[PDB]
Amino acid sequence: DVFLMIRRHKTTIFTDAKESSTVFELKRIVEGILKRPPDEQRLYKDDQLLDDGKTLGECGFTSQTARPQAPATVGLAFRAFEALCIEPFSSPP
Amino acid sequence: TSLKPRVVDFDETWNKLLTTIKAVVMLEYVERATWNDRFSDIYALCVAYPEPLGERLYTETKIFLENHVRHLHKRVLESEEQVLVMYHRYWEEYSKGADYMDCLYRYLNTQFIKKNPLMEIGELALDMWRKLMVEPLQAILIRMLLREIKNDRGGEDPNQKVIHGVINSFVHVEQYKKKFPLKFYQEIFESPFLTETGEYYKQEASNLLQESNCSQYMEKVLGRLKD
Amino acid sequence: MYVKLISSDGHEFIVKREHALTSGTIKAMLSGPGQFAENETNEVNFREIPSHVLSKVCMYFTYKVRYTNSSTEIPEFPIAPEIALELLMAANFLDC
Amino acid sequence: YNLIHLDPRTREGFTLLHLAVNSNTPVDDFHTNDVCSFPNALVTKLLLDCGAEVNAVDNEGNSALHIIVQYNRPISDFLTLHSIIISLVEAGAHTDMTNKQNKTPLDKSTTGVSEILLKTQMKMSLKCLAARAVRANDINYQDQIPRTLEEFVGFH
Amino acid sequence: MLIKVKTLTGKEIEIDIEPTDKVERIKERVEEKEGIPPQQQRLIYSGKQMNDEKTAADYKILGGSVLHLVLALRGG
Repeated sequence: DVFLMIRRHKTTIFTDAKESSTVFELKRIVEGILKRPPDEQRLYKDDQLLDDGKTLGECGFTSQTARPQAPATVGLAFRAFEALCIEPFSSPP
Repeated sequence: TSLKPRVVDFDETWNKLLTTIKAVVMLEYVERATWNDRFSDIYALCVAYPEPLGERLYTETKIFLENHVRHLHKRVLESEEQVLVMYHRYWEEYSKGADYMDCLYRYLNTQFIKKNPLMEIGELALDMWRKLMVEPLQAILIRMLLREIKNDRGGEDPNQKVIHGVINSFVHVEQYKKKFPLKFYQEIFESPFLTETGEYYKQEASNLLQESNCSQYMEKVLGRLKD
Repeated sequence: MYVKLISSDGHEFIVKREHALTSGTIKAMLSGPGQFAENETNEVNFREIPSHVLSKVCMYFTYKVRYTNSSTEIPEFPIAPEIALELLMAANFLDC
Repeated sequence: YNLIHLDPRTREGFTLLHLAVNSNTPVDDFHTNDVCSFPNALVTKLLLDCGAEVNAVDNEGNSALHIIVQYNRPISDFLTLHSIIISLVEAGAHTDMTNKQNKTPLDKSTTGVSEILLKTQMKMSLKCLAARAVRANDINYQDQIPRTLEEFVGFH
Repeated sequence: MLIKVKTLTGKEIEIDIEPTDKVERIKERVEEKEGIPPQQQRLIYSGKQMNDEKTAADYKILGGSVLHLVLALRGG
């Protein structure tokens, strides 16, 4: 039901899920593509932090804003806790 | 840079593209970064400012393919007795290479070939394979294919992979002609093989008429049919 | 599986293979020589195109996957006016 | 095929395809209109089997798709309206092209059946929406995009 | 309420659904006597196509009529 892009630093992973889906499923998804243990990354609502017990659709990630044409920019930060470092896109004309 | 048209000289980029594609058509190893950058190279050349050299690149690719297939034809001619193994081995290097080249020239077909009377690279690479490798070197191929399958019929078990590839390397040539794609294989191999099989079983049945009576004739014919 | 894309200035992008094969030149890029024995990254280098247009084309991929062959209202895809010129050239490069 | 490759166009810019898809084309009354009815899908299909340029434009800027949707009888002869359209989009009929008068074929429908048939035959593409956005906002594309992209912009 | 909806060759469709029924299940029986699966035929009610439930009373509650359905694929 939700369509959001996982933006961490250099990489940006586009993903679809459901409101009933939980944060733990997103962590499992990002583990198999980025190879980081779940305690090493923390998901961000803009700059607000989240947890794992809450579902994906619980923390303001609704279908009317996480549409595929305008996906939500959820931020991640990998440990080595490192801060949320996301560089901006290249300058449009 | 970018997708904006620019003025670029065709010579050295075409030579480097030749270096890539010669390894491409020989089933060699190329770099993925090299392979991916060749997409951008073909795109930039096809809309190179101010004159699209897609016609020029098309002609140069035709020249390269003709030269390569003619050199391979000359090489196969040297293996006069074992050209079936040579043709089968070099076809495998070429057919997958032909499809890889077809995918490589995807922008050329979508923008230039179909939007301007012209033949796409994948069809043309097969077309260069028939008019310069198959049709000229045809009589020896068909006669020794008939000889090999006759040997298989009698007592031998030759290389099934080689014959199967070469025979399918006829239908695989005309896969791009929607109207009667089987037409080339319908006559080049089919009719002489039809006649040879008919004559061989005619003489076989003539032999078995007196070899055994009408009782064992049924079992022998069933066995020959099953084989 | 998931595919990977190199932008002009860093800016890695990871898309599902079925979501990315809709575009033309990506399909041939995945159809290059080599069997890709790893089958988890198979990255492609888009040196020419910028990063924002890559994000926009990934958004288009997601929209096309979601709204394919549907009888719904087909909502308008938002196009930034500045990126529209670059996105048109990208769609010229990225077939369909 | 020879006649098509001798690029026949009328005074309205109509090709043989344009008149084939046109209902307004007169048919001779003397022992002819009893058989030949226009628009006829099969001959148009035969035009597609003969490689007729489906993306041609007339003096009005309309293509064959722009004219076939203007048929005012989708009830009396639905098939002659439907089988042509699927035959129309069979070799590169661009459903999102826009005429000189700046009208989408879906806009020039005046028939729910015709527009829903076009939508079922319509398929989305990023180039279509990008060109429509560029043209709707009037960004200078001349001497900055490939010439085929300029032709596509002119199509939109 | 019998149905006499035409098809690509002017065939017959037996919806056998009253005007109070929904076209989501009315078109299921119409294509059952035709051959198409229910969620595949884009039935056109002589100017409009069904969507969601699409109660048959909305389409003027016509009795039988000539519903020229669209046989487009991949609609499921």
